[PDB]
Amino acid sequence: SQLSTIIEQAFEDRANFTAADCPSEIRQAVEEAIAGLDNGTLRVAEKINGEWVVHQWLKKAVLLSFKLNDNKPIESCDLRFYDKVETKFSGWTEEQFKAAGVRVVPPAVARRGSFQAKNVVLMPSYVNIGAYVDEGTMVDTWATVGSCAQIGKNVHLSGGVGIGGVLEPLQANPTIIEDNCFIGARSEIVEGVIVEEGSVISMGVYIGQSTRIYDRETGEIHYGRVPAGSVVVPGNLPSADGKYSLYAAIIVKKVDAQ
Amino acid sequence: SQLSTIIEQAFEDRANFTAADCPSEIRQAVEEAIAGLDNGTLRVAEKINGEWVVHQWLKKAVLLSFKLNDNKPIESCDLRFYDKVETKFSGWTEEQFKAAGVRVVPPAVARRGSFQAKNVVLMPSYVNIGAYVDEGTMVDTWATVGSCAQIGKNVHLSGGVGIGGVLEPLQANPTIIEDNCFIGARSEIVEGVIVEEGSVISMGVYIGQSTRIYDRETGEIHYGRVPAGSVVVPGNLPSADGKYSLYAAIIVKKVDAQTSLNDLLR
Amino acid sequence: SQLSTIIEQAFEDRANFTAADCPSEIRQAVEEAIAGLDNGTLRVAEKINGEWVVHQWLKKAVLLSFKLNDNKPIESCDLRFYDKVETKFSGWTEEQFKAAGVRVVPPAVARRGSFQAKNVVLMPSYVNIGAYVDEGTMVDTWATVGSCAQIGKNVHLSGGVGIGGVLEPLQANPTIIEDNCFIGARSEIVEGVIVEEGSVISMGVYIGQSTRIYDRETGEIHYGRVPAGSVVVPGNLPSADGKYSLYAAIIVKKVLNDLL
Repeated sequence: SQLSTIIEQAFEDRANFTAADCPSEIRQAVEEAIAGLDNGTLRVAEKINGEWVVHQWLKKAVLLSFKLNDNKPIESCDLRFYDKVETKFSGWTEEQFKAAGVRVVPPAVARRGSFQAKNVVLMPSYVNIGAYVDEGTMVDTWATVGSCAQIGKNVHLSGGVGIGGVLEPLQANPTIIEDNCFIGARSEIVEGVIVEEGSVISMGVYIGQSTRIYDRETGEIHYGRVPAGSVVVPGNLPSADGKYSLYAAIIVKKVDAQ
Repeated sequence: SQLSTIIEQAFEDRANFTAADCPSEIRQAVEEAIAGLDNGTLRVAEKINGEWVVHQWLKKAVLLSFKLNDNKPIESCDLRFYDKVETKFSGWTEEQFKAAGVRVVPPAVARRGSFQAKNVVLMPSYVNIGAYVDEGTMVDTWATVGSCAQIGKNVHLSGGVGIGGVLEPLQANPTIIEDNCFIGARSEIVEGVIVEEGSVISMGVYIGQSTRIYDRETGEIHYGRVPAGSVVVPGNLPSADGKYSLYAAIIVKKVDAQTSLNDLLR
Repeated sequence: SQLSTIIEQAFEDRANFTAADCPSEIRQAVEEAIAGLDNGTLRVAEKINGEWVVHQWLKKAVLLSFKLNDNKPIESCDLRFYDKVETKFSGWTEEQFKAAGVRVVPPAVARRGSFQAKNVVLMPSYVNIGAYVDEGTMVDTWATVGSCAQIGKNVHLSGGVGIGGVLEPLQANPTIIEDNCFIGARSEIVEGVIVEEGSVISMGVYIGQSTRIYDRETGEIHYGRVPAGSVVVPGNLPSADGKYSLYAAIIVKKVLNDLL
């Protein structure tokens, strides 16, 4: 609340600071908020009484962190980069890596301001700022955890899986993968879609806000949400004339914990 | 003009010099064309009076730069590489970065000989040699702009998007994404297909030269070109017997100046 | 020959030594097998008189190298990592690279314990431990060769192609791409499926073990194996009611742009 209030008020008067002219009270709080997102003590969105709630002042902190830091050079011995977001693990000691319990397989990179819990294995992949990856989740090769995405415990994002980042609109739920979910390879969950815990997404399943998700047992079509324990494979739905088919996600069976 | 003619005659005589016994006259000209591709003053393909034109002599210069350079080790502090194409930003000063207006988000890599304009953001991704990326375009995570590809102004290549490189057929227009285009995630536009300005490609759309492109209003089938302002989602077309359907790209709407991504795809 | 038996008995009694209290007989042998997989003299699977055989003790050696090594920091000048598997080309001299005939395009990475043969081109991509990539094969941008996967001679893995890794169950043939195959972009061949030589997979084809493979001329549905010289495109099969269609891989011909 005391830190939260300084962030929100700084965001209201944000057309008055640059990376050069900004009072150090505001830099300290934004730096304080990024640090909290980075070690998981803060999170962009959490589940309160079964509903995911977005904490906008942390999205505002992330935006302010862009406003107040210019691009600086980032140097590999022969490769160079240029960005305003530090990488998460730069300058980390060996004692720090051991303590976090996260395996960062080269060339994996996470942005500072994202959280990975103990026993997360980052294969070559990318985790963007504001994301939270919970204990025991495997991020496989060339997978992407987008900004502010919330990934549950013991989640498997198979290779080439993209979890779409949602930063703006400030009122928007980020993309959420709940506990014990398997996302098959080359799949893409974007635009704030929620996959409820225990689901099994086959390979090649693309789910956005416009993506129709057909329940082949009920015939009902819902959007933006994969119900818990769904087994979702890619398919198509025919048109009225049967001259073409449009893409759809098909729920083919349902399974509780046991 | 004098350089255009110089490259071509040496390309005809490429069977007479190698990376070692190349006259330093030949090495200086390729670097000038490579340098021009890298800062955007030359481009493998440009649009002239509404028609896209390929400058084959620039494809020939790129090929020659492969012949005249051997592989050299490339050193990150603990990871090693080995290639004959320099990366674009090695040795770049902070002043060079500032002036170019390009964000290179680590571990993004572009090869030297490609161009990115101001306000281009390269998320972790690869831009290959001979490609041109114009003002304000977002190249997202694990995207690929292949060799000689031309990406327009204010384009969004979503994550996992592949723009296939076209070098081999010298006479072919490379793959072109025209201005104000959205390419959704895990999509692939290859083999010189053209996407005309203002189009909106949903996730999971693969378009090559062989790919059927179905206009659901007209019944027309296009190849190699997405007409301007098309909204394309992936779909299927039934076979003659209806025992199966084969992959196809479906045009489901057409628009003028209407740009909502998520409601425009429903 | 004597080395294979040392690995297997260490694997059978692996609940009795750790990375700290490990007898040097067992650690010396696991390192010898990792060394051998890296230069191609050993392979997790090879083709013998037309039959592919898996050498399970090499899968067991790979596991032990995970067991016997802790995570260490891995540093680029400004980027840092933390892992127990070393990089393949780390510390390689310029003469070492020249000798191997592999181009490693930055930022491509292979893990130590994997093999790439002459005239293999690694675009930015990943090769996992235990995989074998044979002479003249092109691995394109953001492609993945999973662990123990065997890729044949003169194969093209297009951009974004994933070849699925198989480590456990030990008796499993890994994922195998046979000689002279073209895998189109955004494709995924996983779970030990074999693609027989001369096949052509279009863009956007996903093949796991559960994936239906429809031969549109015979009407027969095959699983887990692509017959040699097949041309495979992505498609759909209708359900009994025709209210929907589900994913399947369709064979449209058997034998470059004219094929698909």
